Amino acid sequence: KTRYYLEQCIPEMDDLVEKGLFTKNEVSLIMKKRTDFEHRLNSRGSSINDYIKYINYESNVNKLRAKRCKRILQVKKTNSLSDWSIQQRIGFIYQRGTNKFPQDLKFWAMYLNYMKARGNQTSYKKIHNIYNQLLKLHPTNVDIWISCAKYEYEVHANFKSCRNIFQNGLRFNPDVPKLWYEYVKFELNFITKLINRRKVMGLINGDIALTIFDVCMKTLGKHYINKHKGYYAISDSKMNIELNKETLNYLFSESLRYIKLFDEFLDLE
Amino acid sequence: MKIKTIKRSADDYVPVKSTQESQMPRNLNPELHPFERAREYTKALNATKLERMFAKPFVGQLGYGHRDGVYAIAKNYGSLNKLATGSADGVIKYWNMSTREEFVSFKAHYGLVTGLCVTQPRFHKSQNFMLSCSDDKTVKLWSINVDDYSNKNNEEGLIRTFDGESAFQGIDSHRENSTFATGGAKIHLWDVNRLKPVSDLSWGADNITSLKFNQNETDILASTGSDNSIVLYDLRTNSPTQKIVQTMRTNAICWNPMEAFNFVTANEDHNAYYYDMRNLSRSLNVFKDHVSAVMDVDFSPTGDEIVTGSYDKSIRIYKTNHGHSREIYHTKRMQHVFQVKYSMDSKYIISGSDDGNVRLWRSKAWERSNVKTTREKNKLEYDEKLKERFRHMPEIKRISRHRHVPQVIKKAQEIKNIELSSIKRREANERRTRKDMPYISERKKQIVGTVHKY
Amino acid sequence: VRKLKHHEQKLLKKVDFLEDYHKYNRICGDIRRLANKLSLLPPTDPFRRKHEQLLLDKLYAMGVLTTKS
Amino acid sequence: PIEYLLFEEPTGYAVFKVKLQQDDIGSRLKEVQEQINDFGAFTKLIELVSFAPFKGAAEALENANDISEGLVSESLKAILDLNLPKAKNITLAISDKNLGPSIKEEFPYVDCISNELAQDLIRGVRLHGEKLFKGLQSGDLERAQLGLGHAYSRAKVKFSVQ
Amino acid sequence: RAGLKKIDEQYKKAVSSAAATDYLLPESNGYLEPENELEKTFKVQQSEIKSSVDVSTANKALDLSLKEFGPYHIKYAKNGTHLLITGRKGHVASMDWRKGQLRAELFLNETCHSATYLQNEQYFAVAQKKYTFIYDHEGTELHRLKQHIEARHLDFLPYHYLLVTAGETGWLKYHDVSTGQLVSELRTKAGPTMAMAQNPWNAVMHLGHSNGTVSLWSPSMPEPLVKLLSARGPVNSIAIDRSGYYMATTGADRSMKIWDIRNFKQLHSVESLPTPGTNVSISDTGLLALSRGPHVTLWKDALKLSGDSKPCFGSMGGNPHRNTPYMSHLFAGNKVENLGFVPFEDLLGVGHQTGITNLIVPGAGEANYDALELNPFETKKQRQEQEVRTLLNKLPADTITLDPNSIGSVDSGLRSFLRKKTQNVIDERKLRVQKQLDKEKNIRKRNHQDVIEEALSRF
Amino acid sequence: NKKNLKYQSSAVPFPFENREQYERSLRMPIGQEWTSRASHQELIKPRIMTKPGQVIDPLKAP
RNA sequence: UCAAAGAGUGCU
Repeated sequence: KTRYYLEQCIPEMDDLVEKGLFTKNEVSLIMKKRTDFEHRLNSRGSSINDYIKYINYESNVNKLRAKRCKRILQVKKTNSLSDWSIQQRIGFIYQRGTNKFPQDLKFWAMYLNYMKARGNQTSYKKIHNIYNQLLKLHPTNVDIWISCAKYEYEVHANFKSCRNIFQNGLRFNPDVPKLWYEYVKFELNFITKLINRRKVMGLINGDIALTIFDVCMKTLGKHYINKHKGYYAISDSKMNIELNKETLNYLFSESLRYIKLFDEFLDLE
Repeated sequence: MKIKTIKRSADDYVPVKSTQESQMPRNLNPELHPFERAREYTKALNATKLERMFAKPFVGQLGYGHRDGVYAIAKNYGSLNKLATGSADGVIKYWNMSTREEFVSFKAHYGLVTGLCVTQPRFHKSQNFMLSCSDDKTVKLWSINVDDYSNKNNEEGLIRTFDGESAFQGIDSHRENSTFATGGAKIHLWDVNRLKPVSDLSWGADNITSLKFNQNETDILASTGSDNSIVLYDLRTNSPTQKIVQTMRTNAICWNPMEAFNFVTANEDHNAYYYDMRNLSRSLNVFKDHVSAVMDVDFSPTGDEIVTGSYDKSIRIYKTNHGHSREIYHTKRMQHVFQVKYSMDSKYIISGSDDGNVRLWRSKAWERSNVKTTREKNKLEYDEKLKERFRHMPEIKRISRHRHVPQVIKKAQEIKNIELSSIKRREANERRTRKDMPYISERKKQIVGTVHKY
Repeated sequence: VRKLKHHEQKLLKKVDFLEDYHKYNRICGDIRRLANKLSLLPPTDPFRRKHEQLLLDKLYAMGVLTTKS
Repeated sequence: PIEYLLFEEPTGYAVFKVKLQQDDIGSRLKEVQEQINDFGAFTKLIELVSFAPFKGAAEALENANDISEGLVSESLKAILDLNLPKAKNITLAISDKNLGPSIKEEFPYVDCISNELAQDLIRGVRLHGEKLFKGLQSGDLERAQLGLGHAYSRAKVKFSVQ
Repeated sequence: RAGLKKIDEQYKKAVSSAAATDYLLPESNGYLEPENELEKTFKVQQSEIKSSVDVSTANKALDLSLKEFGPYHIKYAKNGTHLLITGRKGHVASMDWRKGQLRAELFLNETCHSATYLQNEQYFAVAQKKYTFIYDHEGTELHRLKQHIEARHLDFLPYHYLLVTAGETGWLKYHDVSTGQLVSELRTKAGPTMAMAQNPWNAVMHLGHSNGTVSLWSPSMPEPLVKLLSARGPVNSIAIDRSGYYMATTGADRSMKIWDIRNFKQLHSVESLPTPGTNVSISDTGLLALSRGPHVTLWKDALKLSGDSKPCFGSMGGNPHRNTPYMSHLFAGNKVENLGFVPFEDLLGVGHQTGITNLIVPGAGEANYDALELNPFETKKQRQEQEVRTLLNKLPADTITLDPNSIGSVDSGLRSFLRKKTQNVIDERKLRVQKQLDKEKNIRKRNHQDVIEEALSRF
Repeated sequence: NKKNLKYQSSAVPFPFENREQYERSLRMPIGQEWTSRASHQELIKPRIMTKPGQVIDPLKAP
């Protein structure tokens, strides 16, 4: 269905010629590169780099159209299909590459970053959708889940949703101390802003993390026991003592980071 | 001086990759593509032949069938793979047609099974229910275990029996509510949670042979009488509404699922009549390609197509706006068709005959049930419209219209045509002299009278 | 051409256009026609009987007929 | 009426979405059956949406025992809830009828399917194996099966290095 | 009215879609316009143009000199990939000019007047004297046609898979390659066929004869659809533009005529020619090529109704209305046997006794080729489906019509003797009763539409 | 030049209500060799459709 | 090697 994709490019090509931004020969050259890429994308041996090589191409075309808009038309935005045609295409390139190659966490990353950058053009709901699928394909990668929890606590400052992410993550991957480490950091990120807000409130007029800390050891200890043990329980008593020791030493060292984490927080007791 | 010459970039036309698809240049200038009309005709004429060699309607039969002739078929309007079938032996069967086996087999009545309908009784997922009526003067509600869902894990067998003073000859269920109607010596409205008939409907003393509830305006009911009459009822008033007395008896009815006010009737004059509820003085359409009495008729859930079963050992399936059958299904082993019904996905036809076999037929003989590629669907989609464009071409008509019809039906038709010509010459001869003849519309000859004039 | 698929075979047939003994087949047939024409001529006129005998002798001189026939 | 499919692997749990529902009328005809064998046709039926690898060897055996007894593990309860919509009732295909009641208890909003139509899809998911994962890291199933085999087998016997 | 409007709107959407594809077309044709008005397109020499074009284009331009069996008639495959040249004394070689690989060579020492590919490069026919010979891809002869005798002209219809031959016998042989059977034999009754041509638009053959009348011929039809004489002298060659609208001819009396096939009207007549044209060719772009003795002169924008578009040799005081030759080229000490445009290529072929050479001409070839019809880049595997799918879509000979659009319109013992008497007396009774009906039918029309005699009218 | 009876429609095909309507469609080509890929999907598209394996539940109250 | 013809594999 190579022609189907090329045909959707015809209306904007006509708009470019109609507005005078690009001449017919110049517009013809653009289509030639688009046609060559589309065959590369739809063929066998297509790799994620082909999406990346294409995705950069219309990005450059987008810049030139913007410059020629000011250079010829002397208009910031000409009300026609050309303005949003490329950006709609860019998202339309990304979703195929992500669907074709859900493995490449790198390609997911540009897709979110490209889209977060154009916040006005792309609603936050769609960014939530992409994270939903991205989280949904890779539940075991902590780096993803703190990423979506992050986007909603700075751009949106929704602690309820951000709580639900770190909340839901510890269920899927309770073994990773890092996600425990960040959730406690988020929990004390939250309390200080309220207390600082309370201090500001007075001027113009916590234990919850410890429970997360307490429950952190119980899960991590259990998981550290499951490993270094394999399928089967360890018959020898001395090893069973030893396996306790590594869990202990593991469960001391994790606690020692949390002692360091509190130090940065001056307001809290 | 200024010169440019046509220049090919070898990389563009021949990809550097062995795996990359070669660029597929197209130019839509009509001069590049001569003989526009001839090529489409040849593709049309080629498509029509291919349709014939691929016309493969029979798929299989349901298990081992019934012991005595099959005389009642009911589809589960909520599940695809499920039928309720009955035979005059007194046995009723509930089928898993996807596996072409029986869920369960039950000896319901001492006498003949004269009606069968599947319901969802609302007693005041894992089990399905069906209602059977017979000439032994009882109606029995049954329960069958089904394997649609595994959310549980029994009580399979008779649940309730309704005794009647007279024999029952038809049964159907109201779609929304548990109430069901039985057609005996009197048309009776029944409730599941009441053993006696809740309401007595009857225009007069004449019996009722068949009945069918509405699907869209479900409060309306139609029934057929042995006095060559069709009776309409409405439950919101709990009274009959209309009758028209017909020349011949009507054996079965089906109401159009897409038009609430439209219905078709299977008639005894080798015809099936399409009716409009509000003005029944005439018919909407007439279907006249059978040579024996039409026993059953069913509307497709698409609402655009109708299938008729007749006593002449054939199943004809007609377009709603066209008065002649587009297809015939027949077999040596099929003895008499009494029930024709549609798979409610509209892709298959379930038929029952007195040989005891319940058969699956394809609505589209040439179509195939596999999932097709995006390319594949386009070409099949191409042939249909191209055939649609060139339907009346002389060669395409000959190949498309040609069917292998059994010797007995063709002989009946050619005899049938002779009398009609023999009749037609006769009034034409009379028309030369007798002054006052009203031309009788073909849509109005078969009505005898209507009680309520309009 | 490439081997046509099953449906292609049904749609189109006999499209495969565009030691040899054709010369000898022509001789064998050409003799057969000559013998037939001689038979058509009546049984009594002397001309063919000289001729058919000449054909028997002419063929025998070669070895195509191992014996008189 | 099938929308979601639960498949279960040695490397992990895999949930599928059913884009197209195969003709349930004509399930036994050859042409639809050949589609199950054919990868191109089957990819049009379903597409992978979840894969949650097990953390390691120990957790796999614990699930291998739970699934054998038709029980829902914590890892299993994780992947379903993240995926199945709360919703009338979402329909899920599972190879085991015994596992059905367990899923229903945990999630009242899901109705389980184990009919031959579900079995047909489960067979084809299994037929293509890692091909349907579109390259998602599933290890190697044939090796992983053999390890869980000694692990699942030996557990019931209570063999020991003693 | 609304239904008619919706049908028109659907058509207007189709042309709009066709306009959309016009942007998709990859490249454009060539041009050749001077910087300075003094510079003339006819003044420019080919030696200057060959320098201008690319080295690859220089390699594409192919010139081979060989005298062994001269002269050589050149024919270009419809796709333009494979070249067939047939020597007058009898050497024919099948080869692809781009590849540089000779495909098959025949050294037969019999006078061959013309040759051509039939359906693909693989199968081609060479016209030997007094018979027609078909030669396989390998070069082996697959068959000899006894029905086709002593013909100089070989035509083939890609869509109808039919070969046409013309001879002094006057008999037109119509042979279908797929069925391997001769469709029909017809005698023109116009005498020997000096000129032969095909019109792609309607696939209607064009022939020239001594009277000069041109008779249009169809396989289905017994007698000529139209007969028109452009020139007093015999027409030595007939050319038909790619669109099929325009038709150009060369009479033996030096007089040129440009015609239009649809309206059957004569566009332009030229008698100022020094000598009768050996050959005529029309480009896919519409440019006409005329070869006269050793001079070949080309006119741009010739196929137009306007008088200023009329071709004119040189110019009369640089008059704008006068249309100068787009290019004028002369081969000294040489003669042009035939002219052939290189399909899908910006070149013109010219055949001689010295050899075969290609002349590069900006704008001569089509700018963009539709690959579904023909691809120069078709691999071997695609081509074998191309013939298969084209076989599946073979056009029957009967479908040939003057206008393609018109098609599809809407317009015992005693018992047997005693039996014979009964079927008779039945038959007369039928024949009498219709008279009574006919007579009664006459009465209704009549009804619908001396004093003494009036006194006596009653009696 | 008499026109051949073989290639003549016996009657105006449905759904067209007049003779002149039928020639207009014959002028308009359906083939992809003369129509764009997108324009084919609209001309080619059949009136009636369906999805395999699903209930075509009859019309609800409008 | 090209050159023409088969029969399987991978994959859209």
